[PDB]
Amino acid sequence: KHYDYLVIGGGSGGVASARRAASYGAKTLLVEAKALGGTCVNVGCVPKKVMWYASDLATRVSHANEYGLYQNLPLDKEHLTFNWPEFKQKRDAYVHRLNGIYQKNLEKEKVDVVFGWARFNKDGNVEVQKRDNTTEVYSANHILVATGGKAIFPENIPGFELGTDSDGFFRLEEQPKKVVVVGAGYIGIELAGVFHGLGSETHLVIRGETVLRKFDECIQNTITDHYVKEGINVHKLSKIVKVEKNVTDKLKIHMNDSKSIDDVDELIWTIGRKSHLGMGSENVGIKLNSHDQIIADEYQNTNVPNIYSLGDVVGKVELTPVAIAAGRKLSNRLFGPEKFRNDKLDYENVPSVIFSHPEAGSIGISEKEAIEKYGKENIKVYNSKFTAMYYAMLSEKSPTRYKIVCAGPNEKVVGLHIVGDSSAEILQGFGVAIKMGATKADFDNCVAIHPTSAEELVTMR
Amino acid sequence: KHYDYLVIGGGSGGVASARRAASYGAKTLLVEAKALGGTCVNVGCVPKKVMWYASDLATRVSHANEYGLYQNLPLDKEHLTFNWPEFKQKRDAYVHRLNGIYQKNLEKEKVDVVFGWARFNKDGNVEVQKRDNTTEVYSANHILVATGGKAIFPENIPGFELGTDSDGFFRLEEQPKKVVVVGAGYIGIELAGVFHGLGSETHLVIRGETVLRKFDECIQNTITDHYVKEGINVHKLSKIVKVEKNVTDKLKIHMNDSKSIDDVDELIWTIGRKSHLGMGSENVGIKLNSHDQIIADEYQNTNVPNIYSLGDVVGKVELTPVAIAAGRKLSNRLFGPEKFRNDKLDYENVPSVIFSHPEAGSIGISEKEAIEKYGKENIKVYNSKFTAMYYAMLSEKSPTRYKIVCAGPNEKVVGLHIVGDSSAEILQGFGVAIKMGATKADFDNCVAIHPTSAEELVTMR
Ligand SMILES: Cc1cc2nc3c(=O)[nH]c(=O)nc-3n(C[C@H](O)[C@H](O)[C@H](O)COP(=O)(O)OP(=O)(O)OC[C@H]3O[C@@H](n4cnc5c(N)ncnc54)[C@H](O)[C@@H]3O)c2cc1C
Ligand SMILES: Cc1cc2nc3c(=O)[nH]c(=O)nc-3n(C[C@H](O)[C@H](O)[C@H](O)COP(=O)(O)OP(=O)(O)OC[C@H]3O[C@@H](n4cnc5c(N)ncnc54)[C@H](O)[C@@H]3O)c2cc1C
Ligand SMILES: *SC[C@H](NC(=O)CC[C@H](N)C(=O)O)C(=O)NCC(=O)O
Ligand SMILES: *SC[C@H](NC(=O)CC[C@H](N)C(=O)O)C(=O)NCC(=O)O
Ligand SMILES: *[C@@H]1O[C@H](CO)[C@@H](O)[C@H](O)[C@H]1NC(C)=O
Ligand SMILES: *[C@@H]1O[C@H](CO)[C@@H](O)[C@H](O)[C@H]1NC(C)=O
Repeated sequence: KHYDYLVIGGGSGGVASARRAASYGAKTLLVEAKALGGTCVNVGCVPKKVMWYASDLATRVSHANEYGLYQNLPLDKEHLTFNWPEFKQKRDAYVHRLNGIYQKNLEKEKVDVVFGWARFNKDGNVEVQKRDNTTEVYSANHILVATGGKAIFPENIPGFELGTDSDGFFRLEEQPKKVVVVGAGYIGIELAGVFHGLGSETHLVIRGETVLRKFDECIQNTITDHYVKEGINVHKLSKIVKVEKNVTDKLKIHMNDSKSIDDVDELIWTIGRKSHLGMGSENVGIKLNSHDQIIADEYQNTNVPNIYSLGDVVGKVELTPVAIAAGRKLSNRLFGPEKFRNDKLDYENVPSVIFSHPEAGSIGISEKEAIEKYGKENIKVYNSKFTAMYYAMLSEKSPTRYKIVCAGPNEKVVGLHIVGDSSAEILQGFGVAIKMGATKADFDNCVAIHPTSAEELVTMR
Repeated sequence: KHYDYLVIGGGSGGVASARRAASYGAKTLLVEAKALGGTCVNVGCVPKKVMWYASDLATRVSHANEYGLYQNLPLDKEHLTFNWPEFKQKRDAYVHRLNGIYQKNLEKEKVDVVFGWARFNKDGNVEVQKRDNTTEVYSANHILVATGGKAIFPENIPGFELGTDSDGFFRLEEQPKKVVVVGAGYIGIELAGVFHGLGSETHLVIRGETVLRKFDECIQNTITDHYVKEGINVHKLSKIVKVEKNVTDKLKIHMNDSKSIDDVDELIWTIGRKSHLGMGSENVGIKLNSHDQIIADEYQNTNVPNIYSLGDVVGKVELTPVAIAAGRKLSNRLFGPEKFRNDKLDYENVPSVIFSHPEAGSIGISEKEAIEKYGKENIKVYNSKFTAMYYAMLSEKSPTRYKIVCAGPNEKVVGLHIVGDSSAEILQGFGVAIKMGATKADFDNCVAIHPTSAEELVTMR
C-alpha cells in the first residue's frame, strides 16, 4: 500500500533510480506496463546495435577475398544473404534474457515490481491496472515519472498509417527488399545504414540537403556524402506528401517535388519522438510545456511537491546514460547521505554517438555554435582527413574526419566531432578530458599510439 | 659537404627530426642505408598491423553464419584459406608506396637524402659509402644518431641459426603450416596471434607462466589464458636448448624439460632487440652502457658535444611515436625559436598497445609497481570483467578486462590497463586525461556512451 519511493516507468531512468533508492534503504515500488529495460533494451540501443553488428559484418565479409581469405568462395555483394527471420529470433532471445536479468536484479535489490498501467488519481495516489486484472491503489512519499517517449507520426499525411516507426522496425519478421526511411535524425540514419548493409535497396527522405542537422556540419556532410556514395538513395529537399497501397501490396511514396518511389515494401517514419504521457498527470497538476513534455528543474523536480521527472518524458538530452545518471543522482539527493543534498546531473558536454556506417561521435558544440557564442575571432578549428590503414588492402574506401573546435586564447576544446571507424569507442576517453577542461595543448600532451585512428587526435595542424 | 644538421638513420626518429629541423631553416642531411621509414614502416608497426587486419578478418568471417550471413557457404575454421603469397605482394606494394611518399616529402621539405652506410671518422666527420659506389665525407654542426635496433639471436643455442627474427617473418613468401615463436614480448605475442588467426598450427615458447611480463598481471593472465583457450600452444616454464633439421626439411625443437615440438616448418626468435651500432661511435668517443646501448641524457645529448641520440638505439620506451616526438623536440631545441630551448620529451605515462587477439592497452604503472611505490594502504584498484555485446549472438566468446590503478586519497589514476576488442582505439583519449592528472572522480565525471565497451571505464566498482 505505502512506499517511500514509487517509480512510474521501468526504463533506463526508472530502473536506475529505483535501484539507487533501494540501495539506501527505501521501500520502493517500480511500475512497468510492458518490459523492464524500457526503450533502450527492448526497441532501442540494444537491438539496434545487434542489428548494427550484423550489417557491419556483412560489409566486412565483402573485404575478405581481397584480404586473401576464402578465395574459392564468392564473398561479394552479389552473393550476400541474410537470414532475417532466424536472426530476429536470436535478437529477441537476447532481449528476453536481459528482461529476466533486470527482473532478477530488482528482486535481489529489494525493489517491488508491478506490471500494469500506472496513473495518478485525484487524491494524489497511483492506481495501477494490473496484468493479473486487479487494480491496486498505492501511496508514496516520493514519486518519479520516467515514462519515456514514443515515435511521432505525420498524421497530416494521407496514407501515413501505411508506414511504421522504429518499434515497427524491430517487429519486422522478414527483410524488406525496398525500404524508405524518413527523417534525418540519428535513429533513421542508423536504421538506413543497417538496411543497406544487409542488402535492402534503401531510401532515406530528408527535408534539407544534409542528414543529422543537429550535429556539426562535418558530421552532416561526411555521412550524407558517404551514404549517397555507398548506395543509400538520399532524397534531399524532400517531403512525403502522400502514401498509397498498390494492386502487389507495395507502397508508392509521393513527394512534393513530384517525384515518387514505387514498389516499396516498407516505410518507416523516424521523424522525432514525443513525451509518453499516459498517466493521470492532470489529476496532480503536473505542468507540461508547449511540446507536451513534462517540465522539470535542474533537480528533476516537477512543479508538484514530491513528484519528479527525468529522461525522455522531459526530453532533455534523450540518451540512456543520461536518464540513468539523472535517476541515480535524484536518488542520492532524496535518500542518500547528507553530502548528496544538491546532487544533480550536468547536461552539458555529454558525448553521443551515431551508429551509422561509418560510425560518428560528437561532444560539445559545433563550429557554428562556437562562433555564435564566442565570436569568430576567438574560435580556432583543427581538422584532419584521412583513410584508415585498414582500407590500404582494399579498393573500397571509407572516410575518417576529425574536427576539434577551440575557443579563447588557451584554445579550450569546446567541441570534438568525429567520423570514421572506431569513433564510438574512441570518444569516451576524450570526453573525460573535455570534462576536465582540456585545451588543445592537453590533447597534444599525450604521446600517440601507433598505428591507430585515435592517434590523429593528439597530433593535429 | 657541410650541413647544419646531419641525421644518421632514416627511421621514425631520424625522419621526424630531420623534417622538423629543416622546417626551421637548417641545411639538413639524412643518411639511410636501406629504406626510409625504418623499422616501423618496413618491418614493424605498418606491415604487422596489415597482417593483423587479415587475421582479424579471418576470425570475423567465422562469425558471419551465426550472424545470419552467407548461410549457404561454409564459413568455418575448416574451410579457412589464406592466399599468403598474394597478400604478401600487396603488403609489400603498400610499404614500397610509403617509402616513395617519404622520399617525396623529404625532398619537398628540403632535406637532402643520401642512401648509404654512415660512419664516424677520426676527424669527427661522417663518411658515407653509397650506392653510387662513391663514398663522400660530410661535416655538420649537429649530428643525430638514430640507427634503431635489431633482433637478438640466442647464439648460445645449437641450431639457433635455423630460426629467424621478425624481419624474417616479413620475408616469408609462403605460410608455414606449423610455426614456433619464442619470447613473451609484445612482438612475438602479436605474431603468434596473426599466425593462429590465419590458420597455422601456432606454438609460443616462454620462460615463465605468463606472456607479456613487462605489463600488469591483468594483461598477462588474460592474454595468456585466451591464447591457450584459442588453440595457441603456449609452452610455459620452457626454454629451447637445441634445434635440428630432419631429412623432410622440417625442424625439431628440443626443450629443457625434455619435451619436444617436431615437424616445425618455421621458427622465429622474438626474444628482444639490441641497439644497432656499427657506425664509427668509437672514433668519436660516444659512451655506451653495459647493454651496448648509446647513452643519452634527458635532452638526447650523448656525452659528445654536438652529437645527439634517441629512439631504439638508446632504448628508452621503444615505440615509434616516442622517437618521433623526441626527434621533433630535439629539433625544436636546436633550431627552433627561443621558446623551445629546454624542450624535451616526457617519457612517463606513454600509452602503448599490443595487437594480440584480443588487443590490449596499457599506460602508467602496474598494480604491483603502485603498491611498491606508494604502499598498499594508498592504492585502490577498480576492476571490470565482461563480454562485449558483439558476442551475444555467438557461441564463441572473447574477454574484456579493465583495471584502473589509483594512488593517494584523491585516487589519482596512476595506471590504466585494458584487454578486449577496441582497446587499441579506446586508450588514447584516456591517455590525454591521465596526462592531465585525472583522478577516478574525473573518469566518473563524463557521462557514458551506450552501448560501447569504453563506457565501462567511466562507470566502475
Ligand atoms: C531506435 C532507438 C535507438 C536508440 N539508441 C540509443 C543508443 O544507442 N544509446 C543511447 O544512449 N540511447 C539510445 N536511444 C535512446 C534511449 O532509448 C532513451 O533515451 C532511453 O530509453 C530513455 O529512458 P527513460 O527511462 O527516459 O524511458 P524509457 O527507457 O523509454 O522507458 C520508459 C518506460 O515507461 C513505461 N511506461 C510508460 N508509461 C507507463 C505507465 N503509465 N505505467 C507503467 N509504465 C509505463 C514504458 O513501458 C517504458 O518501459 C535509442 C532510442 C531509440 C528509439
Ligand atoms: C615487429 C615490430 C613491430 C612493431 N610495432 C610497433 C607498433 O605497432 N607501434 C609502435 O609505436 N612501435 C612498434 N614497433 C617499434 C618501432 O618500430 C620502433 O620503436 C621504431 O621504429 C624506432 O625508430 P628509430 O628511429 O629509433 O629507429 P628505426 O625506425 O629502427 O630506424 C633506424 C634506421 O637507421 C638505419 N641505419 C642504421 N645504421 C645506419 C647507418 N650506419 N647508416 C645509415 N643508416 C643506418 C636503419 O636502416 C633504419 O632505417 C615495432 C617494432 C618491431 C620490430
Ligand atoms: S568533415 C570536413 C570538415 N567540414 C566542415 O567542417 C564543414 C563545416 C561547416 N561547413 C561550417 O559550419 O562552416 C572540414 O574539415 N572542412 C575543412 C574545410 O576546409 O572545408
Ligand atoms: S584481468 C582480471 C584481473 N586480474 C589481475 O589483476 C591479476 C593480477 C595478478 N594475478 C596479481 O595480482 O597477482 C582482476 O580483475 N583481478 C581482480 C582481483 O581482485 O585481483
Ligand atoms: C519540398 O519540401 C522541401 C522540404 O521543406 C522543400 O525544401 C522543397 O523546396 C519543396 N519542394 C518544392 C516545393 O518544390
Ligand atoms: C626450464 O627453463 C625454465 C626457464 O628458465 C625454468 O623455469 C624451468 O624450471 C626449466 N625446467 C627445468 C625442468 O629445468
